[PDB]
Amino acid sequence: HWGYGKHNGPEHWHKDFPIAKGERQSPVDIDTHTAKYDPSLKPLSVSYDQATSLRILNNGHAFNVEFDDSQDKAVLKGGPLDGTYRLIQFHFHWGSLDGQGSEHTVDKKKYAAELHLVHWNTKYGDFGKAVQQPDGLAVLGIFLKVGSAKPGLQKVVDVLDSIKTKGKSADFTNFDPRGLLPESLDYWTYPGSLTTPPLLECVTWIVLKEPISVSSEQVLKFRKLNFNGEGEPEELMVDNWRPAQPLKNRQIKASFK
Ligand SMILES: NS(=O)(=O)c1ccc2o/c(=N/O)[nH]c2c1
Ligand SMILES: NS(=O)(=O)c1ccc2o/c(=N\O)[nH]c2c1
Ligand SMILES: [Zn+2]
Repeated sequence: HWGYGKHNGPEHWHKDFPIAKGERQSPVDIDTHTAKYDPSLKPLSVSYDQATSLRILNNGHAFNVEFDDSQDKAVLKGGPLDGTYRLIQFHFHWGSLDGQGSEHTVDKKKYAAELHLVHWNTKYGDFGKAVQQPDGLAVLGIFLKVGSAKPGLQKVVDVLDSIKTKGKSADFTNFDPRGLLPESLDYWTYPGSLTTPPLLECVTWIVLKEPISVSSEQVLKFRKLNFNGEGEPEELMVDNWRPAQPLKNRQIKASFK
């Protein structure tokens, strides 16, 4: 149903998901001069050493690398967060051209892609309950710029041939998501939403200041994926990003000055 085309894209989503016009929608433009440094924000705690990746799935909108979230194996804590959030999956949003693709923007600048490491608050028991709560999710967002290759990403790139079309999945064990992080964990944070339907307003967004660099060949391989299923007309999976939404009554906070 919904997607990213002329006839089903972000400007249409509000007709089935009226919260698309809500008070805390994501993504947003991060105006760096307007964000407020909050010296009481704690450093992020990323504990991924016990992460257990399971599978990679083309869901028709992006690809998801899924993790075992039945125990506290890969968790995000600290920063603006209270409690413990478990990593359930990561995915990306990217463009058809290197000058677009990210969901968040920084002083209106678009990056080539954006990584979302999705975590849910363990006090709610399961991801489906968590998305119903204003503090249910924490998504760690990391920008990708085109330049040198990111070695930690290559294993992802290399399996994409096996999940070209919607509904395909492949075993994807022993992937270490720590290899996708930049050096610095300086971040901006604001309350927001899922950036795809159902657009639920359940996300504490934590967007890293420092982008990672990926090579032109790496992002080109993202762009060879397909939104369609096998045996349907080929539509390249590109430009699967929602544009920046109004900030409304929200202040973006920075962990760094
Ligand atoms: N984007 S949305 O509100 O879920 C949307 C927009 C246009 C649509 O056309 C449809 N017939 O296949 N479904 C649909 C959903
Ligand atoms: N793109 S996003 O805001 O990180 C995100 C994260 C988890 C999600 O689950 C979804 N369907 O149940 N959509 C979705 C978007
Ligand atoms: Zn996302």
